[PDB]
Amino acid sequence: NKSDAAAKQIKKLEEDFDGRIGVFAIDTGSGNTFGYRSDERFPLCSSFKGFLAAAVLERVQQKKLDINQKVKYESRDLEYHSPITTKYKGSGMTLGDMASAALQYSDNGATNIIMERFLGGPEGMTKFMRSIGDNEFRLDRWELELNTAIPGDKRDTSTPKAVANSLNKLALGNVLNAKVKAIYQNWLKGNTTGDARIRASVPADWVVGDKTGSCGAYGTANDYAVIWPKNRAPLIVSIYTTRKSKDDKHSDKTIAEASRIAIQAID
Ligand SMILES: *[B@@]1([O])OC2=C([C][C]1[N]C(=O)[C][C])[C]=[C][C]=C2C([O])=O
Repeated sequence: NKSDAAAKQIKKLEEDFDGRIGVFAIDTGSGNTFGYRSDERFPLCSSFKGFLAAAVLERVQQKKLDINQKVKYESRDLEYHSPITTKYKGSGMTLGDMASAALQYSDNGATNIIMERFLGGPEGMTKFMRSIGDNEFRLDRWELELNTAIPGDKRDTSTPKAVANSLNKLALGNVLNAKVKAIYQNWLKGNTTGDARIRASVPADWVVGDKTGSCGAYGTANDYAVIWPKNRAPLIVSIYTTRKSKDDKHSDKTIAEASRIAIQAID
């Protein structure tokens, strides 16, 4: 009933912006789910940075890494959109700070440094996801080549459902112990790039942790979030979009409205 209405609403949204909208949402209190194109492939863009952060914390918890160890990169040619790492280039940053910058500011320098030094590159990132039982995710390339988002290209893609299920496992499940999971949640809650996406779709007094992606091409953008409503079990929302042409720009408002629709479908 409410599921079918919601589907018609997304379908009309995606025709209105001349693109493709992928949705998966989970109410963890009731078990209700809503899906639209949830098994189709969408570019990850920066959204996998949220998982990269979790992988770091997994290593830290195993004591293979110290959250406080210094990461130096004084000679590096910092990638475009390294807002945080560019400021600390001279002094270095703790591992914890680098990982949270990758997440909360989508810092590309942080991303590539962490993947080259600690995660074993895209293949290692992919292995981490396989290890939690995510079979859809694949990371093939580095920043910034991974943001191309060419129609038909399966590199650097996942599906809305797998993204949602993965976030649930990492943010709410048992891959990270109690202490390290709490850090992960606070990193997600401090994301800075998501104000006009899922955050814009819920009451202001709900607590949200999210991670956005913006490929900068093919109108390709996304957002996934854990949402703690007041006095009630958490929700998980995964929103992915692509557009037909290279020069097409992404639509924050579309993402926010798809969010609104998904949330309605599962409440
Ligand atoms: B990304 O996907 O996320 C992000 C960036 C960097 C990444 N995209 C690019 O580097 C393309 C130029 C920059 C601003 C915002 C975002 C975001 O929404 O995550």
